[PDB]
Amino acid sequence: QPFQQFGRDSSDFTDSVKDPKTLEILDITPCSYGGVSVITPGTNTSDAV
Amino acid sequence: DGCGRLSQKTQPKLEQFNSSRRGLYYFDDIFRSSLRVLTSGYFLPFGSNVTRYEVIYYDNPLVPFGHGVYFAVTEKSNVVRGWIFGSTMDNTTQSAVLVNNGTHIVVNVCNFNFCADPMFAVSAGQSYKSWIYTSSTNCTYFQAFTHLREHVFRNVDGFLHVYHNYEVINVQNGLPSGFSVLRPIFKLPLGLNITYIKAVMTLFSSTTSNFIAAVASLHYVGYLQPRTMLFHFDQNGTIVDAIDCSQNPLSELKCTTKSFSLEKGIYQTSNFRVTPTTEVIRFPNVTQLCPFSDVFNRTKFPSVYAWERMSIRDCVADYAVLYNSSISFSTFECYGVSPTKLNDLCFSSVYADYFVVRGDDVKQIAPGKTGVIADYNYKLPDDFVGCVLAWNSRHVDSKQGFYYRLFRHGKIKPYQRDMSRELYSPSGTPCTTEGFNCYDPLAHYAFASPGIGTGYQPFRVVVLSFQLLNAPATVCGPKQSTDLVKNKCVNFNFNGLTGTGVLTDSVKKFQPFQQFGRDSSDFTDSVKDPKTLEILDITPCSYGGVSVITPGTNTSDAV
Amino acid sequence: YQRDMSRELYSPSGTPCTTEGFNCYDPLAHYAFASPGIGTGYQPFRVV
Amino acid sequence: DYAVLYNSSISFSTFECYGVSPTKLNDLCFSSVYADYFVVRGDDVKQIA
Amino acid sequence: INQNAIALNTLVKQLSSNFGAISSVLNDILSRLDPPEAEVQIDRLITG
Ligand SMILES: *[C@@H]1O[C@H](CO)[C@@H](O[C@@H]2O[C@H](CO)[C@@H](O[C@@H]3O[C@H](CO)[C@@H](O)[C@H](O)[C@@H]3O)[C@H](O)[C@H]2NC(C)=O)[C@H](O)[C@H]1NC(C)=O
Ligand SMILES: *[C@@H]1O[C@H](CO)[C@@H](O[C@@H]2O[C@H](CO)[C@@H](O[C@@H]3O[C@H](CO)[C@@H](O)[C@H](O)[C@@H]3O)[C@H](O)[C@H]2NC(C)=O)[C@H](O)[C@H]1NC(C)=O
Ligand SMILES: *[C@@H]1O[C@H](CO)[C@@H](O[C@@H]2O[C@H](CO)[C@@H](O[C@@H]3O[C@H](CO)[C@@H](O)[C@H](O)[C@@H]3O)[C@H](O)[C@H]2NC(C)=O)[C@H](O)[C@H]1NC(C)=O
Ligand SMILES: *[C@@H]1O[C@H](CO)[C@@H](O[C@@H]2O[C@H](CO)[C@@H](O[C@@H]3O[C@H](CO)[C@@H](O)[C@H](O)[C@@H]3O)[C@H](O)[C@H]2NC(C)=O)[C@H](O)[C@H]1NC(C)=O
Ligand SMILES: *[C@@H]1O[C@H](CO)[C@@H](O[C@@H]2O[C@H](CO)[C@@H](O[C@@H]3O[C@H](CO)[C@@H](O)[C@H](O)[C@@H]3O)[C@H](O)[C@H]2NC(C)=O)[C@H](O)[C@H]1NC(C)=O
Ligand SMILES: *[C@@H]1O[C@H](CO)[C@@H](O[C@@H]2O[C@H](CO)[C@@H](O[C@@H]3O[C@H](CO)[C@@H](O)[C@H](O)[C@@H]3O)[C@H](O)[C@H]2NC(C)=O)[C@H](O)[C@H]1NC(C)=O
Ligand SMILES: *[C@@H]1O[C@H](CO)[C@@H](O[C@@H]2O[C@H](CO)[C@@H](O)[C@H](O)[C@H]2NC(C)=O)[C@H](O)[C@H]1NC(C)=O
Ligand SMILES: *[C@@H]1O[C@H](CO)[C@@H](O[C@@H]2O[C@H](CO)[C@@H](O)[C@H](O)[C@H]2NC(C)=O)[C@H](O)[C@H]1NC(C)=O
Ligand SMILES: *[C@@H]1O[C@H](CO)[C@@H](O[C@@H]2O[C@H](CO)[C@@H](O)[C@H](O)[C@H]2NC(C)=O)[C@H](O)[C@H]1NC(C)=O
Ligand SMILES: *[C@@H]1O[C@H](CO)[C@@H](O[C@@H]2O[C@H](CO)[C@@H](O)[C@H](O)[C@H]2NC(C)=O)[C@H](O)[C@H]1NC(C)=O
Ligand SMILES: *[C@@H]1O[C@H](CO)[C@@H](O)[C@H](O)[C@H]1NC(C)=O
Ligand SMILES: *[C@@H]1O[C@H](CO)[C@@H](O)[C@H](O)[C@H]1NC(C)=O
Ligand SMILES: *[C@@H]1O[C@H](CO)[C@@H](O)[C@H](O)[C@H]1NC(C)=O
Ligand SMILES: *[C@@H]1O[C@H](CO)[C@@H](O)[C@H](O)[C@H]1NC(C)=O
Repeated sequence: QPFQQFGRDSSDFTDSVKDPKTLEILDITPCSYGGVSVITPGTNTSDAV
Repeated sequence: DGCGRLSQKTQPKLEQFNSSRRGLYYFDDIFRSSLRVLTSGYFLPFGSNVTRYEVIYYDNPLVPFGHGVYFAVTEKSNVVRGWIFGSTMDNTTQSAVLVNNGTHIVVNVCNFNFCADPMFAVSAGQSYKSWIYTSSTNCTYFQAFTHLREHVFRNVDGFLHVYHNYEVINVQNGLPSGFSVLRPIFKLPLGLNITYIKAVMTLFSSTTSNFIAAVASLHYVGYLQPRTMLFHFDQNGTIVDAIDCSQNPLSELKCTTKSFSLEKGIYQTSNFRVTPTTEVIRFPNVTQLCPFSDVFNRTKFPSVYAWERMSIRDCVADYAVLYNSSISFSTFECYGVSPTKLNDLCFSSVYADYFVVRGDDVKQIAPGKTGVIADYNYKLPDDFVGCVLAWNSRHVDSKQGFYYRLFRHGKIKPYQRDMSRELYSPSGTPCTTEGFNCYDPLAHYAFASPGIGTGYQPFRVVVLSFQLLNAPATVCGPKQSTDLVKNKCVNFNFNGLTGTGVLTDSVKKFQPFQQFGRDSSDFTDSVKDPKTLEILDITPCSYGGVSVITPGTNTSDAV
Repeated sequence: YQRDMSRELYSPSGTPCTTEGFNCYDPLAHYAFASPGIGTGYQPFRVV
Repeated sequence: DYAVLYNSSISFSTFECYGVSPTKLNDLCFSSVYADYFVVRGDDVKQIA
Repeated sequence: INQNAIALNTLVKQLSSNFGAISSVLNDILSRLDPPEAEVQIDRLITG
């Protein structure tokens, strides 16, 4: 709806915003989303992971 | 353009309808989407005591504004187009007029002289006179039954908020039920004192005179009350449903869970049913002002090294009397107690100290600071409670004879006097005469050189210290008692002790020099009335537990 | 944020007045600002 | 020893301390003391905070 | 039974502590301080 400048959320985390120059809505997503796991065989064993 | 006259005076008729579930508006600009929030404020309770007026039938009573007015009109033609806001409705005080004439809206704030019956005028189906007021004084602000319009007026912090809503209904008589939401339109800034609200409506005639109420319209008025409600927001953010958490036992249970549907079972509820409305203020009855003149107009103040203490008791403290005097304080700071609420307390032990210091040494009369005055002349405790006042006295204290202590081995304790004259030696060797290795401990303030700076001018400093809620009080603020109410949970104030609860009678026996009844949990339960000299009892308005059994939302609504 | 531009007479007891005199006083008072050689605290200031 | 400044004919119109309390200035040991001096207007004293 | 009673009694008597505020009682705090200053005092009591 009009008269809106920010996009809120249930957790009060911004996700959308209106560009004041192009008058169109954008989207915000954190640079890191997924989870990363690393498997190692031990320090003495080797260093490859 | 003048005003008409209405000699005929039909007695107004009053009827009582209800507001059903209407009178809701966006209370904030925060955009909420797909969630539920519980908010408290001033809203219209469901099923209220709405009042109806009709339009020889011409009813325009002076409606008190209160905390807000809910206005809804049902009409077939534009006959109601304005309102009057003011306090006394005369030219002595300013008033606001809001009418609809042209492009945007006609709103005016001015000193008006309203006639007996303000009204518009429409003749031959065209515009005519505007018989609302007859004079405009020095003023500033200027800016330019199928129909159902609802308006909510609120005035907070000098801002007049206006809400609008439109609906189409076909009802011959009676306020239609349903759910309505209002959206703000105006945020006009104007600082006024609104206490009464009036309405202006048009009248019709044939050519120029004999105005008659050919068209009748129905408008309703509602009073806003402090209520707690729960709101629901859709994805778009529009309000679709709400619950007033004071109507029925199911309401507070639904509000506590923060949901709109319930499951079969038994739940525990909170207190959302009783709110105190009556107040009980009690102060010991004495009437005598403090000797403000004896301390603020004393013709002689000593030096800082010879400050004197004065005791104050049996007063009715009133700082407002100092405004009438010709004293202008250049420094006024308070520690521990807020300056705003200084007139609603009861002091127990008031003492005053006065002396004379330099202009640049005023800052050193605060706790936890350093300086020659704070070290050898006058020091305050770290837990100081009171206020500090100071003013310039260049026209009374432009003389000689003032001194301060410059040399001293140790540092003085707080609230210590060191009136001494013996010689000082840096090495500690006793002296025999003034000269080498022997110097005068005191030094002069000058205060006699012409054209001295502001920092070297004499100043008069008065320090006030008092204790709160430890001993029976002797000095209290200017407040009047409102007798004693029994068997009701109310808001009492006994010598500056705000509380809430029922008070019926007490049989507890205690010892003298007691004003409050403590407990193992530091919760007040008994108190001594300073006027009747008898102990009372305090018990919270809510004591027991309440449980509500429900069969489910789909099943039924009986609980 | 309230404006109180008024000129009516004031009475401490609340009794309505008819003229300035006993038990009736002018609510407003003067700033002087005209006496020569006034102090810094009595000088006019502009606040925004 | 700040107490020697009392004997002089200097009257400070502004004395504020940050981090350390003025009361306990005589019971410490400073490690690196530096001093800066200049001249400003009377109304610009507050801007040195 | 004694453990439950002791736990309840300790929970009841824990209100006497004022934590880092100036007083355990809440009535006097609102009777001498402005809300902007009273909020800080109330917050620590709520947290405790
Ligand atoms: C400053 O804000 C203004 C609005 O207050 C914006 O005005 C817009 O200016 C852009 C400039 O690129 C116009 O777009 C152009 O339109 C036509 C399309 O046929 C063409 O000349 C270009 O290909 C371009 O797309 C846009 O029409 C205009 N909006 C209007 C007139 O309503 C503007 O974005 C801001 N100024 C800048 C970025 O310099
Ligand atoms: C916000 O409110 C609107 C009020 O209409 C909710 O209804 C949705 O409104 C949109 C826009 O008018 C409808 O789209 C239209 O639907 C039909 C079928 O395609 C056609 O008239 C148009 O081509 C257009 O697409 C939409 O169907 C309608 N949805 C429903 C369920 O009625 C809207 O859902 C609300 N938005 C949110 C995010 O809650
Ligand atoms: C102000 O506080 C004073 C004490 O400092 C209180 O004095 C008391 O005044 C009441 C007024 O009702 C007296 O009670 C009356 O006493 C006799 C009993 O035979 C009779 O005239 C009335 O029926 C009434 O009960 C009371 O004796 C008096 N106490 C004394 C003289 O020691 C007083 O309560 C306060 N003033 C008020 C409330 O106006
Ligand atoms: C503000 O301060 C002024 C100046 O001190 C006050 O005026 C003074 O008011 C008192 C009474 O409160 C007057 O005393 C009375 O005066 C006459 C003498 O014939 C008589 O009614 C009584 O015997 C009594 O002495 C006093 O004269 C008067 N001083 C003046 C006018 O110079 C004023 O009351 C204060 N309050 C305000 C304006 O609200
Ligand atoms: C209250 O009066 C007593 C008695 O005069 C003060 O105690 C005195 O304090 C001074 C300064 O600290 C002491 O002087 C010192 O003494 C020796 C050599 O005699 C040496 O430590 C230093 O060179 C210095 O001169 C003095 O002995 C001491 N006297 C006694 C009997 O203890 C006390 O300071 C006064 N209280 C306050 C708050 O000023
Ligand atoms: C407070 O300040 C005054 C003024 O500066 C100090 O007086 C000065 O004291 C010094 C020694 O601390 C004197 O210097 C000595 O004077 C004679 C000269 O014949 C001689 O004993 C030495 O060769 C040395 O130069 C200085 O003259 C004197 N200045 C004056 C009196 O104007 C004072 O010591 C300071 N402290 C106090 C009063 O505790
Ligand atoms: C508000 O008033 C209306 C109108 O009187 C009430 O609606 C009536 O409710 C009774 C309940 O017994 C029904 O029998 C009537 O048929 C209803 N009349 C109309 C015209 O709808 C409504 O219940 C009231 N709401 C309250 C008191 O909360
Ligand atoms: C209502 O009456 C006013 C006051 O008579 C009229 O004021 C005119 O407003 C129009 C725009 O609507 C201006 O062009 C004129 O200059 C105004 N007249 C004067 C004498 O200043 C107006 O016709 C009506 N509407 C509004 C919005 O004021
Ligand atoms: C009310 O408006 C009038 C008219 O502008 C103002 O009264 C004038 O005030 C000046 C002040 O220098 C006097 O010299 C004039 O004689 C006054 N004129 C009249 C007709 O009384 C007055 O100041 C305004 N009131 C306010 C702004 O509070
Ligand atoms: C204390 O009050 C007296 C009056 O009771 C004030 O004395 C007047 O002071 C002004 C200002 O210097 C003089 O013009 C007057 O001549 C004085 N006398 C009268 C009768 O007005 C005095 O200023 C007040 N304050 C003090 C002494 O600090
Ligand atoms: C890793 O290897 C060394 C090689 O001698 C061995 O002594 C050591 O205990 C090993 N470390 C761990 C943590 O097992
Ligand atoms: C309000 O309406 C009720 C019925 O809903 C009626 O009994 C009562 O007299 C009305 N007035 C007041 C002041 O409560
Ligand atoms: C204000 O109203 C009063 C009461 O009608 C009247 O006597 C007085 O002249 C009016 N003042 C002005 C300036 O119109
Ligand atoms: C309540 O009743 C409706 C009626 O169709 C049903 O569809 C719905 O599932 C029920 N809700 C719950 C929460 O059981």
